[PDB]
Amino acid sequence: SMTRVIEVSHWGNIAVEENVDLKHTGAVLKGPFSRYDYQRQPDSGISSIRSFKTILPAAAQDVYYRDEIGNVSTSH
Amino acid sequence: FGFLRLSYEKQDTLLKLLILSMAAVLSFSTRLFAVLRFESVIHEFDPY
Amino acid sequence: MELEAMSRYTSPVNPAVFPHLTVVLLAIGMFFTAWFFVYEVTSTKYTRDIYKELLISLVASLFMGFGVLFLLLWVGIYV
Amino acid sequence: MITDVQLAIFANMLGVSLFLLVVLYHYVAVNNPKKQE
Amino acid sequence: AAMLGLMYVYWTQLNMFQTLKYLAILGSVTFLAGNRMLAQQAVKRTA
Amino acid sequence: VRLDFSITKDPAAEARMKVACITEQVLTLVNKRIGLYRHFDETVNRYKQSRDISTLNSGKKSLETEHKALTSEIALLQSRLKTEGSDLCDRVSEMQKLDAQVKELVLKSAVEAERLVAGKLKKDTYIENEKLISGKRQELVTKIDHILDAL
Ligand SMILES: *[C@@H]1O[C@H](CO)[C@@H](O[C@@H]2O[C@H](CO)[C@@H](O[C@@H]3O[C@H](CO[C@H]4O[C@H](CO[C@H]5O[C@H](CO)[C@@H](O)[C@H](O)[C@@H]5O)[C@@H](O)[C@H](O[C@H]5O[C@H](CO)[C@@H](O)[C@H](O)[C@@H]5O)[C@@H]4O)[C@@H](O)[C@H](O[C@H]4O[C@H](CO)[C@@H](O)[C@H](O)[C@@H]4O[C@H]4O[C@H](CO)[C@@H](O)[C@H](O)[C@@H]4O)[C@@H]3O)[C@H](O)[C@H]2NC(C)=O)[C@H](O)[C@H]1NC(C)=O
Repeated sequence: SMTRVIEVSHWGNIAVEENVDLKHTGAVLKGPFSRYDYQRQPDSGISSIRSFKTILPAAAQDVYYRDEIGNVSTSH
Repeated sequence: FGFLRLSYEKQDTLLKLLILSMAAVLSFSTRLFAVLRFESVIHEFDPY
Repeated sequence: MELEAMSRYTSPVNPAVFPHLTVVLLAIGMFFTAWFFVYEVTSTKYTRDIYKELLISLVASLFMGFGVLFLLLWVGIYV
Repeated sequence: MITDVQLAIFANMLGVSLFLLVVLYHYVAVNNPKKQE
Repeated sequence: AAMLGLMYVYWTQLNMFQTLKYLAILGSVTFLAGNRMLAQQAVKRTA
Repeated sequence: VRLDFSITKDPAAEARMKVACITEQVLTLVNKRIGLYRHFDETVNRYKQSRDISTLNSGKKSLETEHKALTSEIALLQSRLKTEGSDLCDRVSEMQKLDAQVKELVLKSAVEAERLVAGKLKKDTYIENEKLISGKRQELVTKIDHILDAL
């Protein structure tokens, strides 16, 4: 599910916030998840998804990335 | 001589208001260092 | 009545203006507000006039109230 | 938003000024004749 | 007298929030009457 | 601020507040009296430049007409101050006594200017005579200022 909220203000600004719920629908993982193996070997968890890129509007300003429990600093 | 012509009662009250007003501003402002440097989050274990 | 046929709109007050307006309006409001309080505390039953108090209060409220709006926009909390 | 460097300078300036003003208040208070009346 | 009476009504039916809402109005009127009455009594005593 | 829910009044506070209200009123009036001297001094300067006696005469009559009203008002308020038992009532009369000395000194300056324009008084002598009148006038003002603070 995704909820897209668009607010237009007469003071020269429109603010858009999108709430995204994401689920990985690939084959279910079986057995324990080894952090040590995952870091050490490139092949480990090859199906797993690490990151994705979003193409935003050219004029987008003050972009913020956060979660329910606080900010997330990993986005570039 | 502008300050002198004012009554002393005016001078004492004016200084009293200015000193107290500033002190309130400093008390609130000084506590914002964490919120600016880091995200606006609850701190410590007990507050949660 | 389509976007290309019609014109475009922007706020009359440009963004760069906002910092200057907020500072000027608030300072004027503050000066009158201080004057109102000092006059009230110093004044006594026989030394106070309603007409003077109303004029100072009304002027102070007008200047500061507009200044606050510019402050909110400058901060970015658009109404 | 203001950076932490700006906030620190601001805090120091206000505090120094405020303390000096309290010293000035002491000056007028003693200097006051009606206080001794 | 009414304010004291209100205590019993709270005992049977009202809750804390309702009792305060009525009490504030009743107290205000009682206070105004008391202040005017006391000033008159003070003048009589000092005469 | 207007509302007071008081029961028992304090006459001493009420009278003390009343005297202060009168005291500032007296202060304003005396300041106006000093201002009247300032206008009269300006009138003397105008008289010297123009050499027209009529201009000074109108200024003088205005001074003794407005000033006399101020003095009478000051005495009338002083009567109330004396009625309250304020110790200042003698002081305000004392200021008026000094004020009369200033008033005559101002008159002495006016006549000296008239003689200087007429040539009865030499400029070289006039400078010293004006200096003495102004210096004593300033000293009287200095006395008035201290007692005014005493109010
Ligand atoms: C709350 O959360 C929010 C959201 O997370 C926080 O804000 C976010 O903070 C992060 C912190 O890192 C910011 O990250 C910044 O991202 C940009 C974009 O990075 C991508 O593009 C780069 C562009 O590179 C181009 O050119 C090179 C060749 O030169 C090509 O290879 C590229 O393909 C591009 O064409 C690119 O370099 C980046 O690659 C890096 O990362 C990827 C993986 O993501 C690796 O594979 C790469 O090898 C490489 O490591 C990436 O693709 C970066 O440009 C920013 O880098 C600057 O800032 C870094 C510190 O943040 C610093 O380490 C870098 O050296 C660089 O430094 C900049 O500033 C320096 C002065 O201080 C200059 O000296 C220097 O030249 C440069 O200007 C950076 O990583 C997010 O932007 C930011 N997000 C938002 C929305 O604001 C927020 O802080 C949190 N609040 C908290 C915690 O309180």
